[PDB]
Amino acid sequence: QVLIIDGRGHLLGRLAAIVAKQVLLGRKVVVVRCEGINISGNFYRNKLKYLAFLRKRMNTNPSRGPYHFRAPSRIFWRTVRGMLPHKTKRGQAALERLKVFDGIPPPYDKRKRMVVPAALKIVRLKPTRKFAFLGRLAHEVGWKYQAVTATLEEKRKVKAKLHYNKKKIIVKLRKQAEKNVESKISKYTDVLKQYGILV
Amino acid sequence: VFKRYVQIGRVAYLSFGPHAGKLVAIVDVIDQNRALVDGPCTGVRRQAMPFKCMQLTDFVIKVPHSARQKYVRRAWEKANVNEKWAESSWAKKIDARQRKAKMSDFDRFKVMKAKKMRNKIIRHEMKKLQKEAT
Amino acid sequence: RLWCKATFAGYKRGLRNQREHTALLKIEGVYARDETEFYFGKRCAYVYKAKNNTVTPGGKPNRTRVIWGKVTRAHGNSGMVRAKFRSNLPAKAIGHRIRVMLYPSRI
Amino acid sequence: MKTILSNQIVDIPQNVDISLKGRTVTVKGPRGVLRKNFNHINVELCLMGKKKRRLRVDKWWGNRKELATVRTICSHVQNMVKGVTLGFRYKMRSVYAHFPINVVIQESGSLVEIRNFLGEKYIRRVRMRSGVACTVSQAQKDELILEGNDIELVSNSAALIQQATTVKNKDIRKFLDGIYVSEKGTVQQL
Amino acid sequence: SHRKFSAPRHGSLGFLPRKRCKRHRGKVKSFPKDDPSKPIHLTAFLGYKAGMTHIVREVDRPGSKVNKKEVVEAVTVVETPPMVIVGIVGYVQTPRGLRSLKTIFAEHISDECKRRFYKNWYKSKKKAFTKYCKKWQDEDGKKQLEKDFASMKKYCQVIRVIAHTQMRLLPLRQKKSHLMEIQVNGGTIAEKVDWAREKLEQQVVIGGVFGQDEMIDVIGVTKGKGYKGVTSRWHTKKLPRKTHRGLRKVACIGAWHPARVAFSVARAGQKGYHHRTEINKKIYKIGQGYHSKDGKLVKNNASTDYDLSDKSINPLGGFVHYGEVKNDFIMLKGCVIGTKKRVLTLRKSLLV
Amino acid sequence: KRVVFLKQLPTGLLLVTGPLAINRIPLRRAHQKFVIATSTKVDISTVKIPKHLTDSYFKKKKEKYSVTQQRKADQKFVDSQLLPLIKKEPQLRGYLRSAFFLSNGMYPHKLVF
RNA sequence: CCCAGGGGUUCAGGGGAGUUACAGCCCCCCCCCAGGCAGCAUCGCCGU
RNA sequence: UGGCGCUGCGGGAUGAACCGAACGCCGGGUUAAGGCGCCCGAUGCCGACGCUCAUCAGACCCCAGAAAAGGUGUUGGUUGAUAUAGACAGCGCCGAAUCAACUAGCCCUGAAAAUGGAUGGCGCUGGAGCGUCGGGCCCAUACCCGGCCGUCGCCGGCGCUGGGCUAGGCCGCG
RNA sequence: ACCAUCUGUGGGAUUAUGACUGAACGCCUCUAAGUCAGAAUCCCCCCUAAACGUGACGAUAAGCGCCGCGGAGCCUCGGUCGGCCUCGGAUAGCCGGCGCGCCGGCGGGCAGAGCCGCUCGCCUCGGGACCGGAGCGCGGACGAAAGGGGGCCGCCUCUCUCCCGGAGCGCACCGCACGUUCGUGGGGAACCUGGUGCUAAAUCAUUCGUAGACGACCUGAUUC
Ligand SMILES: [Mg+2]
Ligand SMILES: [Mg+2]
Ligand SMILES: [Mg+2]
Ligand SMILES: [Mg+2]
Ligand SMILES: [Mg+2]
Ligand SMILES: [Mg+2]
Ligand SMILES: [Mg+2]
Ligand SMILES: [Mg+2]
Ligand SMILES: [Mg+2]
Ligand SMILES: [Mg+2]
Ligand SMILES: [Mg+2]
Ligand SMILES: [Mg+2]
Ligand SMILES: [Mg+2]
Repeated sequence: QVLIIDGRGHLLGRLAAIVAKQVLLGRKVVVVRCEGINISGNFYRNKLKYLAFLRKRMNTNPSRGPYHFRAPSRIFWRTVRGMLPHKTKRGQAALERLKVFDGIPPPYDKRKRMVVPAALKIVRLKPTRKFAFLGRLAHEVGWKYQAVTATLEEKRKVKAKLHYNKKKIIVKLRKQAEKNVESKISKYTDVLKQYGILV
Repeated sequence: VFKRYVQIGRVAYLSFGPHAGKLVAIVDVIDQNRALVDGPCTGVRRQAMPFKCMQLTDFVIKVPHSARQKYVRRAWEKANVNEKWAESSWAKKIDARQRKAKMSDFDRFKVMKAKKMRNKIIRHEMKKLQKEAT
Repeated sequence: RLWCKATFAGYKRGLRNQREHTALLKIEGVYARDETEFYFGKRCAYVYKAKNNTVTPGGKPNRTRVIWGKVTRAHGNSGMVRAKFRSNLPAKAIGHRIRVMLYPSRI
Repeated sequence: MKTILSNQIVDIPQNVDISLKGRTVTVKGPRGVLRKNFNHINVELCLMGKKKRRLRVDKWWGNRKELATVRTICSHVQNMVKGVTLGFRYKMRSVYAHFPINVVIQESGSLVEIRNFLGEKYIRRVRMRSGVACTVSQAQKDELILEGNDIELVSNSAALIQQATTVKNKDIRKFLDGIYVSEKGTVQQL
Repeated sequence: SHRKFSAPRHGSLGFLPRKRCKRHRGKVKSFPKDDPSKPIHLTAFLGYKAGMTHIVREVDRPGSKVNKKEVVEAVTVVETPPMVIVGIVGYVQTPRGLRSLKTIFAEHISDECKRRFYKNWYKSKKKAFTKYCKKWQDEDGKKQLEKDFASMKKYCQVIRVIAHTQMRLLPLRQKKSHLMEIQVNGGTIAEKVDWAREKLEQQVVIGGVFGQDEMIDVIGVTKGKGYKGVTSRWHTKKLPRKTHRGLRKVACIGAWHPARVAFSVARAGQKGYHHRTEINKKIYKIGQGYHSKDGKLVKNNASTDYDLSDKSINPLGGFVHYGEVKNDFIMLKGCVIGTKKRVLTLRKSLLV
Repeated sequence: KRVVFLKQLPTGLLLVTGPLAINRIPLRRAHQKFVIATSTKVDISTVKIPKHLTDSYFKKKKEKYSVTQQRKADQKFVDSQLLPLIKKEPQLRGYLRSAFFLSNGMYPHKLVF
C-alpha cells in the first residue's frame, strides 16, 4: 500500500517528477536516504544553485520569505512540491501522502525498498558527466546532521548484513532440502516445470 | 573484462523489433549503430539492423566477409547454432517464460495445488535439518 | 475480488477547460494503449459510503452508494482509458478507487 | 568521430607482482606496495601472459577527450612500478641572498620546520604526506631529500615546502629566496 | 537618492526580536564540547548577582604602561551557594538533534526544589514525586531503575545533571529554587553516569566547577526597562528642537519602494529584559561563606594577603537592594547582566 | 464460481450446471455477457439433456421459493452423466469446487483463461 | 541443386600459404531467358 | 490589405492587435495552431541520427538584453605544404605521417545596477538542450454526424373533413 | 553618560591565484580524468527568536484511571478489497558456494519479468506425511534514529494441517448492481457488568517589583 523508494543513486528531478505523479493518483510514497540522491552537473554548479536560492528572501521581512530548508529530505520535499499544485486541496492531499526521510529510519529500516530505473544516474546520465550528491550539498549549506546520520546508517548496514548472512543460510538450507526431498516432490516439480513456473 | 564482442559471425538474439525472439548472424558492421545481420536458418533475411535491439550470444560462426546466404547457412549448420541454442539456459528460460504466459485458469489451479504441497514438504525438511543440527 | 483496480486520474480536460461528463481512469496493470482494448465496454463503479442509508439490490439497506459507468475508449499511449458515468464523478473521487468489472465479457 | 579501439601496453618487470581488482591497480615491489583506483576513467584493464606480464589499457568508442585518459592510465601505473622498485627522490634547494634558511626535520621526516626565511620570526611548519620522508641532504649545504613510493605524494610534499617559502609584497624577480625543486630522480639509480 | 554621508546602522540585527525573554532563568544554549580525555567535571553553575564593588591589584603584563602598577577594577559579587543534584538525564543524538531519552530523579527531593514544580505551592498538597520516590525502595522499581541506568550507558551520548539552588541560604524573598541541567563533559558515558549516580542528592560547590583565574561566560536576562522609544531603544539621532509632532523618533522609516516597513528599520518597543550571554569574565576571587571553624563563625572572605583586615565581602549596611552574602561567592571582573539578586547561570567558556 | 456449459436456450441464455454435487450450482440459466469462458473443455457429447429444459422451465414462477421434486430429478439425471466424465480429468473435481478471484498482480488483460 | 557442361578476368575489410589454394568477393561470355517457387512476400504505390 | 476598436473561443505562462479559428443550446467523432518529465489533457515509443559541459549553459513567431572582436574547448569542411632518397616533435638517433592557412556548427571570452526572482514554475545534462526527421497521442464556441430552439428562404403544402383548418392556423423542406 | 566601567569568538567547502601528477600532441602543459594550498566573500558554529514542530518526566480531583476482544447497543467519519519480515552496492562487471584461490550462475529462474498466501462448508479412504499442526493460552531471548513481532526458540492444554483418489449430507432463492476485506476499524454521550488502582491542580483575589502602558512576568501566602 506504501511505495517505499530508496533515494540512493537517483536524480533529483527525475525522481521527483515520478513521485509527484504517484501521490496525485492516491498512492502513499516514502522516499528514504534523500542524502544519497544525485544531481547532474558538477558539484560547484548545484552548490551555486542553492547559494543563489539562499539569496531569495523578502527584503522587508525574511521570516516571511522563502524558507530555505537544509535537510536533504526537505530539499527533495520542496522539489516534489514544486511539481504539485500545493495551493489547492488536491495538491495538499498529495503532499500528505509523501514522507521523506534522511537515511532509513526504523519505521522503514526493515523493509524492501523500490528503485526507479527511470531516475537512476546509471540510466539517465553519461558515465563521463559530472554529478553531485545531495548529502554533501546539504552539508555545505547548513545541514548539521550529516555526521550523526552517517554513523546511524553505518550501524544500520551492520544489522542489515547480519540479517542477510542469516538469510543466505536459510537459502542454503532451502536448496539443500530440495535435494534431500527431491524424491517426494518429483511429481510436484514436474508440474511447475511443465507450466514454465520453474526451469 | 568483455567476453562477447560484435564481429563477423557473432550470433545475436533480437530482443525487440519485427523479428523479436529470433537469432541472427552479424555478417557485416555497417556503422557504429547498425549491422548487416542475416538469419538463414531462423527466418530473418539479410538486412540492416541496429545494435540496440541485439543481444550478443556465445556463438560465433565462421562466415567470410560479405558472403551470400548459401555460405552463411553452412556455418550456421556446421556450428549447430539451433541445437546449441535450444539446449542453452537462455532459450530454456525463454521457453519457460512463454509457457507461464499461456497458462489457463485450470493450469494455475494445478500449479497452485502443486506449489502448495511442494513448499510445505520442503519447509518441513528445513525444520527437520534445523532440529537435527541442534 | 472480481473487479480490476483503477484510479480516477481526473476529467477529460485540456489546460484551461474541463469536461466533467467524461472521466480518465488509470487501470493498475494497463500501461500501454495496446492493452486497453480488453477493457473497452467494461462496467465501471465508484463505490463509496455516505451518511444516510440507501436501498441495496439483493440485500439490506446500508450506507454504500455507487455511480455506475463504462470504459468507452482509450486515452493516450500510457494505458489510460475514458469512462462515462450516469452522473459525473465528484471531484473528491480524484485519486480514489474505481472498480472495473469483468462484464460485459467478450472472452 | 569515435575511435573503435584505442589501446596501449605497459611492460611490467619480473620483480613487480601486479593484481587487478576491477580498475583498482595494486603493485607490489621491493620498496613496498601501492594501490590506485581508476574507476573514474571508465576503461578496460587486462593482464596478459603469466611470465613477462603486461598491462593492456583498452578504450572502446571514445572521443578525443576519452582517448586522452588512455595514456594517463599507463603513465600512472609506470610511476607505480618505478615507485615500488626504484622509488622517487625529489631534491630541494634552499636559495637565499642574505638570511640563510634554517630547515630542521622533525617527527622522523614527517615535518619540516622552516626558520629564518627572509629574516622572518614566524616559523613555517610543513607536514609531509603519508609515506613521504624528508631529510637534510648530506654532501650539500642547503639541499633536502624527499623520498617515497608515490610520485603524487612526494611531488605534492615538495610543492608544500616550495609554496611555503613565498615572498609577499616584493619583486619576486629580485627576491629569489625559497626552497625550490632542483632534481626529480629515484632512490635507486640504475 | 543615496545618502551622501555614510553612517553605520543604529544596532545589531543579531539580537532580534527585542522582546521580553520568555524565561527568567538564563539558558545555556551551548555547552563546551565534550572531551573524554579530561577528568569528569560539570560545565555550568547557577549564581545570584549580589552587587558590585572595586578591588586593588597589581597588574603583571610585561610591556604595558600599567605593568607592576596598582589598579582599581570594578568587580561583581555573585553569591553562589552549593547546588543539590537531584536528577540525571541522558541524551541520544538523532538526525533531528539531541533527544531526552531517560530521566532518573533522586530518591529524596527537598521542598524548596519541589516548589519549582508548582505555581501555587501554599494551597497545594505536596504530592510531587511522592509516587516516584517509592521506586527507589520497591523491588519492581529498583529493577526498572537499573534498566534505566543501563539505558543511559548504552544508548545515550550526552549525560546531563539536574541541579537546583538552595534559596534557604539566600536573603531573598523567593523560596522556589531554580532547576537546571548541567552537562557532564568528563569521559565515557559509562563513567559519566556512574559519576552522576554517586552525586545524586549531594551538594556541589562552585569551587569544584570553576577555578581561580578562569574566563567564564555569564548567561541571564538583562534589566527590564519597559516600553522605550527609538531614541533610547536603538540610540538614534534626536531630531531638531523645531520638529513638529515629536522629535525623539526616526524621521524616515523606509523609502517608497519597498512599500513595507523593513525589519531592519529601528522601531519603538520593549527595551531590556533580554536574554544575553557575555563571555570572557575572569574570576578574581572564589570566596568562602560563613563557617564555624573552631567555635567562632569566621567572616574573612574579603581579606587579602596584604590587607589582613577581618572583614566580610558585605560592605557597610550590606549590598544595597540585595542583602548579606553569607555563602560562597564568585568575583568576576567588570559588570554582568541582570539586576540585583538576579539568577545567573555561570558557564565555562566554549573557547580555548 | 466455475460452472459447466451445456446448451444455449432459444432466448440466447446459456443452460449452466455446476454440477450441484460439486459446487452447489444446479441447472440454471446464465447470460453469456456476464460469463468468462475458459479454455478447458469436457466432452459432454454423450450427455443427453431432456427436451423440457426450456426458458419457461427456468422462468421465475413469481411466497418463499422452494426447489420442487422435478428440479431435483432433472438435476440428478444430468449430474449422473457429468460426474463419470469429470473424474476422467484429474484435479477437475476440486477446480469446479474452487472460486475465481483476482489477486495482487493478476491482470485480466494479460491472463489467459 | 556453387544448376550442370566449356572457361576468361579481377581486385581486397587478403581466407589458405600474395589472387583461391584448407573461405569467399566482383566483373564478363557461349549452352533448354538450366529448370524448379515464390511476386512489392528487406524495400513502394493503388483499387469498380 | 488584414486586424483591433464592435469579439468571445484554442494556443503564445501572462497580454485590445500575434498563430489557429470567429460564437444559438447539447451528444459522439475528428482536427487546426500549439503541444505531450511533473504542475497540466497527451510519447510510461526499448523513436532515429548527430551536436553540445557552460565557476553568468541552453531551451523556439510577435516577444520582452546583445555586438565588434577572440579560443591549441569540441566537431565539420575547404585550399595548400613536407614525408620510408626517411619529415613533425624530442635528445645522428627515433620510425609514421605531419604541418600551415581559411571556413562553419555548439560552447566560451567579450557581458556592469540598484527590494529577492523568473526557459511560466519545479527541474532537466544516455536530454525535459540545439538541428534534422518518423510513428503515436492531446483539445477549440473550428470541421463532420445527430437532437432541440429561433431566424431566414421555399413561384412551399392544406378551404377535398382517429386527428384536423385559433387559415393572424396547421404542416413540410433547406 | 566612550562623560564612568566591562565583554565582543571557532570551523568547513572553496573564489581569485599559485601549484602537483599527467595526457591530448613521442616533447611540453595547473586540466582533459584525477589531486594540493587557498581569502575582509560564501556556509556554519558562537549568538537572538522558537513553528497548526516536538522529547523526557512529575502530579493527575462520590468522581476518575488501567484490566474481562468490556458483554450487548445508539449516533458519526474516512479509506480500503491478499502479503513480501529488509545486505551493501557494482555498472569498462556482478552474484552464489567452498578453504588470496577454486568451482558454479549471468539478457539477471538462488530471477520484483519475481517470491509467498490462496478447494464453498460439514463428515468419511489411508493412498501419500512424522506437514504435529492449532492458542482471546503461560514464560524466555532480540528493540532507542521515530525502541520488536501477524515473528521466534521454550513449556503447556486439544485432535489438528496439507496433496492426490472414493462415499455422504447443505434453502439449489428459479441469468442480474452496492458481493468478497482491513473490521471485534477510527471518533462521539451515555449504558448497564467485575477485577484492580488514587483522592490532584490551574486560575481569581491578595502579595512581591528582579516586571509592566493594560494583560503578561518574577515572588510569598498557617502551626517543624
Ligand atoms: Mg613596494
Ligand atoms: Mg530566600
Ligand atoms: Mg513647526
Ligand atoms: Mg470607441
Ligand atoms: Mg466587424
Ligand atoms: Mg511569452
Ligand atoms: Mg465536441
Ligand atoms: Mg504545455
Ligand atoms: Mg582579446
Ligand atoms: Mg554566452
Ligand atoms: Mg448538422
Ligand atoms: Mg585551478
Ligand atoms: Mg584543498
